[PDB]
Amino acid sequence: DIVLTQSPASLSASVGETVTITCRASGNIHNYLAWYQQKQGKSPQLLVYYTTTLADGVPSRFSGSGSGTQYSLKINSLQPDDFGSYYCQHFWSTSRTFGGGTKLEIK
Amino acid sequence: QVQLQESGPGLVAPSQSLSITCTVSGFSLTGYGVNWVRQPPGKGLEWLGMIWGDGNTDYNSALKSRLSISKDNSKSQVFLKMNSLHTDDTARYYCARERDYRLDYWGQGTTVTVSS
Repeated sequence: DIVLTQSPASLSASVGETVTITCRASGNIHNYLAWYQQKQGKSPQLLVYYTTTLADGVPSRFSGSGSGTQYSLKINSLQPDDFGSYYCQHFWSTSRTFGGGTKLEIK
Repeated sequence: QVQLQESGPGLVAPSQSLSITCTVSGFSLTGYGVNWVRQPPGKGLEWLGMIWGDGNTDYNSALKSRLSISKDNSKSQVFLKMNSLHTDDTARYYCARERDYRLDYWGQGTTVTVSS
């Protein structure tokens, strides 16, 4: 299957800062990429799909971009509710592998 | 209100077989795929496989030999079976609904601990 690498593995940030998280594919996934947020003791929650479309109820402070093997998730002015772990996942062909995750923690 | 709930054996001994059931409510198993995902303690999500609305299955190539995914459309249940457990199979196992390139609804997961 294809693999995804996320960077950084962890990031500390302050409420109000703007951060970018990356997900790199080992092969071309042609934009079939979703992002999830997971909180402690909770199951993952869909944030963005097909690279740029936000799921229902997701605040507009979140935005995704990319193409080919490079994808990004940007978060404007983090709110306390935004800390937790973020995962990318692709839907190219017959696998649905996930990136290793990015942990975001309050500074 | 789509409901996905997983139930598993809790603690199980190495070399035994594992059987997890994902019971779904509010949607039909013929119109959506169900994915199996696990998460080792403190680690990331690892995709195991999926069963399509038509019964076809796809698996993680690394674990294919140890996995079997099936479903009962009638009972609205999806099953995960894993042969010959390793202590490394210890994880929280989740079932998730797939619709148009996203996993929109997830179960809460069931923790499986491989201990002898």
